[PDB]
Amino acid sequence: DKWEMERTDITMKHKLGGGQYGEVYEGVWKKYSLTVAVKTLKEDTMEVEEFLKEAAVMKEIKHPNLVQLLGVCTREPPFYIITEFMTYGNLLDYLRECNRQEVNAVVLLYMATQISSAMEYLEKKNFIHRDLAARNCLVGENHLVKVADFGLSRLMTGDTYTAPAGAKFPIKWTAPESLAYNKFSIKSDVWAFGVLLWEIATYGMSPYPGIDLSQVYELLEKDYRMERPEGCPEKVYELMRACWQWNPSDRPSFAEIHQAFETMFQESSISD
Ligand SMILES: Cn1c(=O)c(-c2c(Cl)cccc2Cl)cc2cnc(Nc3cccc(CO)c3)nc21
Repeated sequence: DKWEMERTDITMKHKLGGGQYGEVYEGVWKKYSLTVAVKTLKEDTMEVEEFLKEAAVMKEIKHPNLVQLLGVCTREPPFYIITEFMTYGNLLDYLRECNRQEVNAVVLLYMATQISSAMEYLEKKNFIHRDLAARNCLVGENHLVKVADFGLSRLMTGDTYTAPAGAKFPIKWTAPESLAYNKFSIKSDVWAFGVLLWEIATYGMSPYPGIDLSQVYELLEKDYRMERPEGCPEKVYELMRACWQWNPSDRPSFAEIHQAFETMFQESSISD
């Protein structure tokens, strides 16, 4: 296993995420004097075999906008998943604390384009992300954004899977078919992407402000959708609305979404 490395090849420096991502640390890959991120399996939380499968999936991921795997420690506990380290943390906190004069309109477009590229890649590689949201996107220097990939599941593109009963998902980012029947497909990620676009346009505001979680589904079925955020370009809002079509088959593919954003980003750049 060319990915396998000895636990002693890495040294832990600081704990990360405040615990919101589980047991994650900022470490050092000694040989290369390289700062890395290290995820360890939190006993009594996720099942070991599922943890190891995520590691297996990451070995197959190679895209500029998906967190890159660097190595794994799977022989014996503690199990480790080592990846590149993103300097600025998650996109949600980044947007909430940034200088909006720097992180302006073209930058928001740039970030959406990068995320859509990552999702287009997953769509082509038979993967879905179980929780696409700003909280799971990481930021690096120069507004580089990479989608975290620990939450990836193997699912043939176009197919649907049914989650266990009692499964708890982020209601405000969850597609209708998931809320009602626990059904998920790549189109469910498209719906989530629309909510993510809203998070970006509002610089990290919470979705459906003030709306009780228990009534989100009842509102969605009657065609209620979040309003266009102040400052949000019409074309981008139109894409959000397309992502939120009730019928999953009516939602655009990430290939189409990425093309749309790439075009807007180019035209916007040509207006330098
Ligand atoms: C929190 N987190 C992860 O869970 C993974 C990761 C791992 Cl270790 C294994 C598998 C999949 C992933 Cl996405 C990679 C990763 C890379 N960079 C960062 N940077 C980061 C996070 C929080 C705060 C700050 C700033 O102090 C900087 N945080 C990261």
